[PDB]
Amino acid sequence: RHKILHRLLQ
Amino acid sequence: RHKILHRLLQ
Amino acid sequence: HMLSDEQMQIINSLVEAHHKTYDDSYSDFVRFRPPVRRLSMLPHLADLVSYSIQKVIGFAKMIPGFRDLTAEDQIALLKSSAIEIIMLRSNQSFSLEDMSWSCGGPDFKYCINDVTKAGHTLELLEPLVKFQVGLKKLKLHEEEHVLLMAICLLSPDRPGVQDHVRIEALQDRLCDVLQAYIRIQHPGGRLLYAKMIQKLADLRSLNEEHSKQYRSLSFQPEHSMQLTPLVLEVFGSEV
Amino acid sequence: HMLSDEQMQIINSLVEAHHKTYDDSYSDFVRFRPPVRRLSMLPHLADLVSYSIQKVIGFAKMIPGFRDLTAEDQIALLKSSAIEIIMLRSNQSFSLEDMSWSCGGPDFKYCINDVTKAGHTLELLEPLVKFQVGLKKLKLHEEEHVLLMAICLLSPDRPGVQDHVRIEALQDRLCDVLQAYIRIQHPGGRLLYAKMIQKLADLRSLNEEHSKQYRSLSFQPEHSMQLTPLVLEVFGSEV
Ligand SMILES: C=C1/C(=C\C=C2/CCC[C@]3(C)[C@@H]([C@H](C)/C=C/[C@@H](O)C4(/C=C\C(=O)OCC)CC4)CC[C@@H]23)C[C@@H](O)C[C@@H]1O
Ligand SMILES: C=C1/C(=C\C=C2/CCC[C@]3(C)[C@@H]([C@H](C)/C=C/[C@@H](O)C4(/C=C\C(=O)OCC)CC4)CC[C@@H]23)C[C@@H](O)C[C@@H]1O
Repeated sequence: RHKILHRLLQ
Repeated sequence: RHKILHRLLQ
Repeated sequence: HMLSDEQMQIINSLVEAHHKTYDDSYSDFVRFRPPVRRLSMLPHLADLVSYSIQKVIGFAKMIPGFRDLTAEDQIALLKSSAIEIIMLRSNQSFSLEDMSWSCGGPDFKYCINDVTKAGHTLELLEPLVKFQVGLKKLKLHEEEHVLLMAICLLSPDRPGVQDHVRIEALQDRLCDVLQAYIRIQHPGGRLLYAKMIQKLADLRSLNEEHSKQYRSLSFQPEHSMQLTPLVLEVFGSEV
Repeated sequence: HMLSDEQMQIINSLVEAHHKTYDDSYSDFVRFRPPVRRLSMLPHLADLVSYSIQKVIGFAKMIPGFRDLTAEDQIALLKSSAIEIIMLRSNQSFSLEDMSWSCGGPDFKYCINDVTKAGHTLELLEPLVKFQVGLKKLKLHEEEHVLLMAICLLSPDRPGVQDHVRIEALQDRLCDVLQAYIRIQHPGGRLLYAKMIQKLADLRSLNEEHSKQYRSLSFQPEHSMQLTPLVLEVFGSEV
C-alpha cells in the first residue's frame, strides 16, 4: 500500500 | 474490485 | 439478398448509440488537462482515453444483447477490448493529409511525436499509424464502422470471459449483419468483409504491444500517478 | 533572550523549504483541469489539492529530523495532517477583502460558492473561512507561518504513528524555536504563541469534518473517479 507516497518520499 | 466499472454500467 | 427487420433494427440501434457517444466537434477536450509540448503529454492523453472509456461503456450498454450478459462478462469484455475499441473510433479523427489525429487547432492535433511525449516507443506507434492508414483507405460507411466496433467488443477470445457461448452467438449474429450489409448497400465491396476481419487480428497485436508498454509504466508510481482512476481500473490486472 | 545557532539554522531550512515548494504567482494552476462554474468544480479542486500534496511532501522532506524517521511514520504523519497543512498554506492566498482565495483572475478566485460545487456543505465551509480570517488577523511572519506548519505536521497525536516519542521530541524542539522567536523578533506578540497553538486544535475539527464529507464521496464511484491517484492514496483508509 501507499506506492506513490513511498516513491514521492524519494 | 472494479468499483467504477460496476457503477458506470448503471 | 436484402436484410430483415430485426437485422436493420440492430443497425438503427448501433448508429444511434455511436452518435450519442461521439462528438465530431470534440468540444469536451477543453475540460482535459492541457497538452504540453519527461512525459509532458501524459496528463492530456490520460484524460483523453479516460473520457473515451466512458463513451465506449455508453456505446456498449446500447448494443443489443450486451446488457443481458452478466456484470462480470461485461467487465471482462470491456477491459480486454477497451484500447482496441478506442483505436477504432480514433480513426474518425485521423487524417491521411498530416498523418495525425486532428481534433482542434494546433493543441488537439496529436502527431506521432506527441504520443512519444507520453512514454510510447515506435514499436507501437509504427504499426498503429499503419493501422489507421489501412482502415482509412477502406472508406467504411457509418454502418460498417459501428458494426466493426460491436464485433470487436463482443469477441469470445478475451481473457476473463465465462459464458463465451452466448458471446460467440452475439458476435456471429453481428457478423452476419455486416456480411450482408456489404453485399447490398456497398458497391465494390466484394472483398471488404475479409479486410475488416483482418483488421481485428491487427488490433490484437496493437493491444499486446500497448499492454507491454503500459505495464512498464504502471510499476513506476511517479508516472502512474498522472493517470486517472478509470484508466487504472480498466487497464489494470485486478479481477 | 536571543536564539542559538542551531535554532536559527532550523529557521533558515524551513523558510528556504517553503520558498522552494510554494509559488506566489500560481503559474502551475493552468496545468490543472479547468474550473467550471453536478460537482463542476470537483476536477479542478482535486488537481489543486493533489498538486498541493506533492508540495507538502517536498516541504516535509526538508524539515530537519523528519527524514531520519521511519518510512511508515512519515506516511502516518503526512496522511493524517495533509488537509491541515494545506489549509495552513492556503491562507497565503486568502484575502479578507473578498473573503476568498485569490490565485489569478476570475477563474482562480475560489469563492465560498465555488467549493460548494465540489460536494462540500456549509458545515465545513463556515468554520473554514472563520479559520482563515482568524489566522489572517494574526499577521504571522514568514518564519512563524512556516513554523506553524512544521509543528502541525510533527504532531504525535496522529492515528497510525509508531515511534511517537521521537515525534514529540521533534515537535517540542520546533515549539521552542517558535516560542522564542516571538519573544525576540515579534513586537506585540506576548500572547501570540497561545493563539497559534489554539489554531492547531481548530484544524483538528476542520480535519474531522473534512474526513466525514470526503468519506461520503469516496463510496460513490461516479464522483471518486474524478479524483487523482494521489488524493485517493493520502485521503484513503488503506494502511
Ligand atoms: C480516443 C480518441 C481520439 C484519439 C486517440 C488517439 C490519438 C493519440 C494517441 C492515442 C491516445 C493512443 C495512445 C497511444 C494510448 C494511450 C493509453 O495507453 C493512455 C496513454 C499512455 C500510456 O498508456 O502510456 C503507457 C506507456 C493511458 C491513456 C490511443 C488512441 C490514440 C480522438 C477522437 O477520435 C476521439 C477518440 O475517442
Ligand atoms: C491549496 C492551496 C490553495 C487553496 C486551497 C483552498 C481553497 C479552495 C477550497 C480548498 C481547496 C479546500 C477544500 C474544501 C478541500 C478539498 C479536498 O478535500 C479535495 C476536494 C473535495 C473533496 O474532498 O470533496 C469531498 C466531499 C479532494 C481535493 C482545501 C484547501 C482550500 C491555493 C494556494 O494557496 C495554494 C495552496 O496549496
